[PDB]
Amino acid sequence: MDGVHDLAGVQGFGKVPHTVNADIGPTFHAEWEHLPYSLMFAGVAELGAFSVDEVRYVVERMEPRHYMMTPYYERYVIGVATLMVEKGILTQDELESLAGGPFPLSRPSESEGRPAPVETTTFEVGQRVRVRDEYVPGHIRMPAYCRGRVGTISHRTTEKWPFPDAIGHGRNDAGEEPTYHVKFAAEELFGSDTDGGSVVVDLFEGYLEPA
Amino acid sequence: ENAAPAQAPVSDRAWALFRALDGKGLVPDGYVEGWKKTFEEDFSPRRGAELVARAWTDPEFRQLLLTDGTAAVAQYGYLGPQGEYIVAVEDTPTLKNVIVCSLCSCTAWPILGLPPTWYKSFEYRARVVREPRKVLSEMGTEIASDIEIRVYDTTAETRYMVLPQRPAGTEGWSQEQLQEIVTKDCLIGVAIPQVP
Ligand SMILES: [Fe+3]
Ligand SMILES: [Mg+2]
Ligand SMILES: [Mg+2]
Ligand SMILES: [Mg+2]
Ligand SMILES: [Mg+2]
Ligand SMILES: [Mg+2]
Repeated sequence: MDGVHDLAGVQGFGKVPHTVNADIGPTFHAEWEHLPYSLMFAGVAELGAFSVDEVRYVVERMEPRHYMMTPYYERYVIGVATLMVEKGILTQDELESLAGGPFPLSRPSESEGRPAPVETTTFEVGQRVRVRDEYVPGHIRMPAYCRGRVGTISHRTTEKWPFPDAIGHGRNDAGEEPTYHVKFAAEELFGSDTDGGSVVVDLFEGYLEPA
Repeated sequence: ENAAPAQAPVSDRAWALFRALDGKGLVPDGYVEGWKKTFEEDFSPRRGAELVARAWTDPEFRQLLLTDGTAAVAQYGYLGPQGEYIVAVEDTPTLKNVIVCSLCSCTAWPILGLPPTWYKSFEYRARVVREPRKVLSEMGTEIASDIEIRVYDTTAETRYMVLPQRPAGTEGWSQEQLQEIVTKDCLIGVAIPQVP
């Protein structure tokens, strides 16, 4: 999904709000902040109601202006609540009643997702690959800066996982694929407009093709 | 035009979500409290520091950590949620590694701790992939001109830690002494370990 969450390479932001080794304060800065992650795990591990991939996607589905003005932990409160409503576990009415006011949620999905690709290639360390020039409206773990770009395999994972574009929509056809650490030269991604050396993206097999 | 939607206070919304689920018997007794304890007390960059100090003093472990990070971390019992498949990335005299999750906040939780606010910031997520040298400089870390910066974007299930270079002046230090100078920021890759 080409949403505002796909921030890598966006220009116009100021300084990162940190200097190295500065005190970051406690893990949680407010008494509610442990709830989004804990309740995500309740949903994933205890209820089996959704996957972590579905949590990523529901956060991507926040209305764009809403996403841009919402603090990190709050986005996950909104996302987990949205999933609970979408899965029929909770109602928005009861959330708003208990909250004592408005509890707007992420927007409905505009894609049913896609299955794990039937045809993929097992790649080896050192091989040149291109990221498939594909546009996916639902969940995908390919940041746009690498779409259509060429890099070299530095690692093939020894484990396999469900394809995000499927499991992020709760589909039954996510299968399993390994991922690949693909190293791109900075100039392959940003031309002359970068001060870096290389960028390594961890890409599912189904996002790749031989170069 | 472009205005925020009306919203109840975030604390009220977060506790409403808890109460709605808890009131339906969907949250086991002590569940969120247990996770809070895990997040605050168990998941810690002190664990990553211990791994780095071991790698620095034990060539055999260093090799294991860099070839099978998962197995190396498992020896210490530090695998966990958001840290089940680990890759350690080695800094060298010509290479500096830095980690980000541009799409959200993906972090090797059990060994680095939960990500800090700055790591999850739009500024870091947008900028470090494209201008890591400037970002690190602004943060207080000057990377010498003869060093390639490599940014790892945590886009799938691999969870990363940086193995920084061991600084001069630490020769013969104990593992405890070495652990002390490997900070959270060193493990993320934005800082270089400092000797007093
Ligand atoms: Fe993330
Ligand atoms: Mg975009
Ligand atoms: Mg606000
Ligand atoms: Mg699992
Ligand atoms: Mg030495
Ligand atoms: Mg001594």
